[PDB]
Amino acid sequence: CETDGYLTKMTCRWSTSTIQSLAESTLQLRYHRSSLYCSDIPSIHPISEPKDCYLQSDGFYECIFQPIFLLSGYTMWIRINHSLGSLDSPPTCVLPDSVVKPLPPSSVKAEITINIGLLKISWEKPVFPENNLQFQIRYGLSGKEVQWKMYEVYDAKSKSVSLPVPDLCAVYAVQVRCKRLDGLGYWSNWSNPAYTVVMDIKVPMRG
Amino acid sequence: DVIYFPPKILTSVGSNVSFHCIYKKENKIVPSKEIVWWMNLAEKIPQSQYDVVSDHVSKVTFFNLNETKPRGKFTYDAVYCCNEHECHHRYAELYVIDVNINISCETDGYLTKMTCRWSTSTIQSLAESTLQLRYHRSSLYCSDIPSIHPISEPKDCYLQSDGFYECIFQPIFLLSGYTMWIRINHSLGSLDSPPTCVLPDSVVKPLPPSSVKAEITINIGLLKISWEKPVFPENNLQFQIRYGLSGKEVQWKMYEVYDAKSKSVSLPVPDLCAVYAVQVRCKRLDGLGYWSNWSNPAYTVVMDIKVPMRG
Amino acid sequence: VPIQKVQDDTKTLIKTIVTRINDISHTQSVSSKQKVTGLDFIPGLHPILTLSKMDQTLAVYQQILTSMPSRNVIQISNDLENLRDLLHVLAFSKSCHLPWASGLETLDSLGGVLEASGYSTEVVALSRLQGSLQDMLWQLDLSPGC
Ligand SMILES: *[C@@H]1O[C@H](CO[C@@H]2O[C@@H](C)[C@@H](O)[C@@H](O)[C@@H]2O)[C@@H](O[C@@H]2O[C@H](CO)[C@@H](O[C@@H]3O[C@H](CO)[C@@H](O)[C@H](O)[C@@H]3O)[C@H](O)[C@H]2NC(C)=O)[C@H](O)[C@H]1NC(C)=O
Ligand SMILES: *[C@@H]1O[C@H](CO)[C@@H](O)[C@H](O)[C@H]1NC(C)=O
Ligand SMILES: *[C@@H]1O[C@H](CO)[C@@H](O)[C@H](O)[C@H]1NC(C)=O
Ligand SMILES: *[C@@H]1O[C@H](CO)[C@@H](O)[C@H](O)[C@H]1NC(C)=O
Ligand SMILES: *[C@@H]1O[C@H](CO)[C@@H](O)[C@H](O)[C@H]1NC(C)=O
Ligand SMILES: *[C@@H]1O[C@H](CO)[C@@H](O)[C@H](O)[C@H]1NC(C)=O
Repeated sequence: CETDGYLTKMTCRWSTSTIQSLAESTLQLRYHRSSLYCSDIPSIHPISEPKDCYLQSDGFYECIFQPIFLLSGYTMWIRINHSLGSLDSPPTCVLPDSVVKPLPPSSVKAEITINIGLLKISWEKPVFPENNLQFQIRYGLSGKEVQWKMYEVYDAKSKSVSLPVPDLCAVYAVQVRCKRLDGLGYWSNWSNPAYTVVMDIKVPMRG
Repeated sequence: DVIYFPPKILTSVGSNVSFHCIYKKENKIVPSKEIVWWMNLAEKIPQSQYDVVSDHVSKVTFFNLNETKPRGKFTYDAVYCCNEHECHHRYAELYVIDVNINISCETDGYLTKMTCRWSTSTIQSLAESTLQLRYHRSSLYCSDIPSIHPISEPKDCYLQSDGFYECIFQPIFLLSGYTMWIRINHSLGSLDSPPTCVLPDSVVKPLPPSSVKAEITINIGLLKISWEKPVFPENNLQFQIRYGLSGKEVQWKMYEVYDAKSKSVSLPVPDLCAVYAVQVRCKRLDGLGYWSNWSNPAYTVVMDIKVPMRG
Repeated sequence: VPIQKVQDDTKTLIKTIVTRINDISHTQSVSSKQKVTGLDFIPGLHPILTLSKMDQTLAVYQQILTSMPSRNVIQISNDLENLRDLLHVLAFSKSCHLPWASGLETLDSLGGVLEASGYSTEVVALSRLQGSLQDMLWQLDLSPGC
């Protein structure tokens, strides 16, 4: 499962209806909730509440939880329920906090530093999540096919970076994405591309 | 502890609204000198509009009120009567909505139907309020002089797939005055749209001309295009003919005749032997009316015009 | 679960709830220290130091928010429940017992006030909750006793 940037709902799917061969069996999803984080010790909860939910055209049963408890542990399993008996799939632990993928960073602006001849890229931290994050930079020469050379940033309060380029006049294009620093999380999506404008960086060296 | 009058107000954009308040505390009335007003519990109303009536009642008047944003479930605005220390929980509601909804329609070429429409989906200040049209047909011409116009009668029309509420009329008079407006009712009161009129005779859009033909003149080199005058209406009018080099995408060009008497014109073309497409559009000479819909495409046949100069 | 994880999770939850409160279209600038005659039962104003009053004010906020059926209040209450559970966990880690506070007897006076006016209740409750949570974040660093 994955939590949206707004941290308002949790969505996920199970992938056994099409890939597996044994059809003709009613299937359902059961979830159990604990106030704290789910225990590291393994156990199956005898008490469960059914969560009936629909199917997607791709064959993946997508269904959502509209209200979400951010820091409460969730235990889910799939119940195949045949004519001659029933069986339960192995359980799992899903924590909403350690799952949310952040929204893409906004207001990406790129320009060429004057009298220095370098490229400076600025960004704005997304509103959610409130934890310290890490960023990733992609840039290249504009064209039908663009070459991507990437840089990694491992700081939280750094809102702008300056990095070198081999040519000056050519128009560049940059895109940024964010990810939680600790490691529990999903990478964001690339922001809207930013374009630079050619400017007189320095005086001509020779006549 | 606080009594407000009037409690609810429903006016239009740009109106001029007044409010009053009475404040009591610990069984005593604070004098009107210390009374201040708060709007939306966010910004304080300036003292310039504050006026004093007596030793117990002070009133406020707003100038050129704006629209009200839809803030969640709540759709109204709050105005408070406050001492400089505290503010009571009782507030007076203030509703305002826009009345500027445009209207326009064309007298069809058949001179038997007159259909037009009024949209409100873009407007967000109104909700759960019935809407109904009004009209009037007594004068021969409009815009003679502004009038109070008290007499009115209802009508009816239905919603389409789009939110633009089209309505269809039945036989009309080509020379008459038609002043129409929309009306507003709400739980607090009622309002109406500003009046306007449309003249059916001056808003006629002619039907597209038929029997359009074009062919390059022989031993002349001049492209002559032939058309037919639209049957309705009968007023003098101007022809715009649009033509270019036939193809998937055509480099069109524009030429416009100001004489209604002329029914064919000649013009040299750059390419002597090529497929050509011409089109015909119509409009009123005086400028009162609508452009017509585009005629059917017309073509020609490539065939030799003059003797080749060089062997 | 290590205690430091709970300690940082409390701050993260408080910041998340504060940011969520700062998104509502009514309480952008309404002040957190405004005085209202009728609305005196809403906790706030004077600061609190002990965990007993902490759970008390959190419970009153939860119950006053429960009466409101708005879409964006349900999620705030859901986060407040987890915040209260984390506070109980921290109190247990502090080797002191905290009883589960019951319904405050002054919240039944809200019946007349809610019917008389709802906008004032919304604005005051949201602003006071935001201020109390800012006080939460500031105070929790000192690690006070039970
Ligand atoms: C709402 O009430 C105003 C009364 O005047 C209002 O209160 C005064 C204390 C001032 O703050 C005014 O600015 C304010 O509008 C109605 O009349 C308006 O009065 C003002 C008087 O100042 C008119 O301004 C005058 O206009 C001339 C010519 O343009 C200017 O050179 C002067 O500056 C002069 O003051 C103003 O034109 C007049 N009308 C409007 C629309 O403001 C106002 O009509 C009314 N609104 C309604 C009924 O919708
Ligand atoms: C499984 O199927 C049996 C059919 O006998 C039914 O009684 C039972 O309720 C089903 N359990 C489900 C759908 O979870
Ligand atoms: C990124 O794109 C994917 C498309 O596969 C989408 O499912 C996901 O929601 C997007 N990320 C965000 C934060 O919207
Ligand atoms: C109405 O909105 C315009 C737009 O900024 C503003 O200039 C004007 O002061 C507003 N009037 C009132 C009474 O708020
Ligand atoms: C709607 O308008 C009609 C008149 O057209 C009026 O009689 C009725 O009371 C209005 N509804 C309201 C004000 O709720
Ligand atoms: C012209 O076009 C409009 C819109 O495409 C259409 O309603 C009308 O019937 C057309 N007039 C003709 C085809 O004469």
